[PDB]
Amino acid sequence: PDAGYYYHDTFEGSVGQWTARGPAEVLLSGRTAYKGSESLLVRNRTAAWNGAQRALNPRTFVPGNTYCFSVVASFIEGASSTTFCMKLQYVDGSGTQRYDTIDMKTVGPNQWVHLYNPQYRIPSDATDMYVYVETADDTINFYIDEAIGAVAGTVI
Ligand SMILES: [Ca+2]
Repeated sequence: PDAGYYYHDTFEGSVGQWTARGPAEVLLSGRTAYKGSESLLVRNRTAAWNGAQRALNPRTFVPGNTYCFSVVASFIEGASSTTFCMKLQYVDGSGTQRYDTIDMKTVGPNQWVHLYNPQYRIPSDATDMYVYVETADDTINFYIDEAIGAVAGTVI
């Protein structure tokens, strides 16, 4: 736990547990950043659902519990505006993969937007969990920074 944070990805010389969702690719970039000098670039998307993801440990993010999730995202080109969605990917009690929305924000180019939900409740039957970031309907390259999973209510 922490200053309440369970995880806090700054992107300074490390990707942390972040990986690509779909056939995309994620890597550190110094072209833009919200804090420090780097951020996580997400590119090679061929469908809007592609993006950046991180597995969530059920020992720490108990299903049925409420938690805080936060991230800042931006893009520079490829669209005139986009809708960033921060989400939870999981498998339910029936063995079916579900996608639940944690937060979503629409923004134009060259502008950091804050994806944030201090009170997100994880469905009680969830297993094999992943928090992910995508855009709703484009395949633009985008950047994320300051990725945080924390205690319900944490002010970010
Ligand atoms: Ca950074």
